[PDB]
Amino acid sequence: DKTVRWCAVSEHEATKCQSFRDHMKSVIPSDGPSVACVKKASYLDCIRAIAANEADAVTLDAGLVYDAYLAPNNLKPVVAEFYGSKEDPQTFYYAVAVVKKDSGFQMNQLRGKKSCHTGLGRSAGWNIPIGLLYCDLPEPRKPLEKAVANFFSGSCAPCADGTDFPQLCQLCPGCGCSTLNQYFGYSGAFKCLKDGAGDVAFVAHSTIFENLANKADRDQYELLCLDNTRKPVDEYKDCHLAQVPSHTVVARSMGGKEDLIWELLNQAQEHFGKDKSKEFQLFSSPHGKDLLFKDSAHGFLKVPPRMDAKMYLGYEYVTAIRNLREGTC
Ligand SMILES: [Fe+3]
Ligand SMILES: [K+]
Repeated sequence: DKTVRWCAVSEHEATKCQSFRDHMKSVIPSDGPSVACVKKASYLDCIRAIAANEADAVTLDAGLVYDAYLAPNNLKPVVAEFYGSKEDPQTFYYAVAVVKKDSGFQMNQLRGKKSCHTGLGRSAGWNIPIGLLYCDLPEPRKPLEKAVANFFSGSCAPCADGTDFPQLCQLCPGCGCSTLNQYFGYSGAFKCLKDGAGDVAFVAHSTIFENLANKADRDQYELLCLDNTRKPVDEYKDCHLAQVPSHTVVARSMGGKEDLIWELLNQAQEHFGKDKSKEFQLFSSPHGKDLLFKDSAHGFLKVPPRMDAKMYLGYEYVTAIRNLREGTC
């Protein structure tokens, strides 16, 4: 057949996935690619389902793309999101640390503060910030989740085990690993800061602009720069923690339908990409932000043939993840 089983994480994404399915059906000849929706409680279940031949595709943050490639799943990156514009595609985005203006603390004064993370293992929300703060964390630094919980005075790290690490869910009881948790992901980590639960939100450079439409409102927030200074949210290019690779669609290595997945997404971006349709949009939704794909994405780029997560992500980001897990001071 020609159906790509897409893995939607929870109700909000499932809704957008069904709309994705219906709209594609309304414009695609019965000759082209179709989309079926498989709903899961977490991205972890999506990875398992795909390896088990129960689903075919799911978009993951780069940190999770790395995790998906590890045994026994061994998933491969097949289609990447790109940002910026079609004219000059960016296969990366900036990891930033958003804070409220006048809160009186720098990067080197994060100990004792409250943190809002997009999710455990994610680029901007975990890998990058925790990697930079690693040696500041109290010993024993392993397990990492506990050292981080001990460092801050309460946090929200979605997908973390609230039984083993209670304080990592102090700002979002249960540490839900989906949009059901209002403090999950980019928009959720930011809401965690805006509502007053946290002192810092580890998100992407575009998150505040996507969740705060007014400039006067944004002026009440700032970014923590690596040199222990603060700068306006519009100056993320000169005040970020690191550049990280795009969120990417992964699939099985064997019988993964990578060709159909690309065919589906390439046709999907033409019909429902940025500014393409008044009926449906792949990169936004009335049901929420960053559902299925990031709202900041402008399109898709095909990953070279047979490329694995390690080669795709690049030695630098891979080394960043390995240093986090293995490294010391
Ligand atoms: Fe991300
Ligand atoms: K603590």
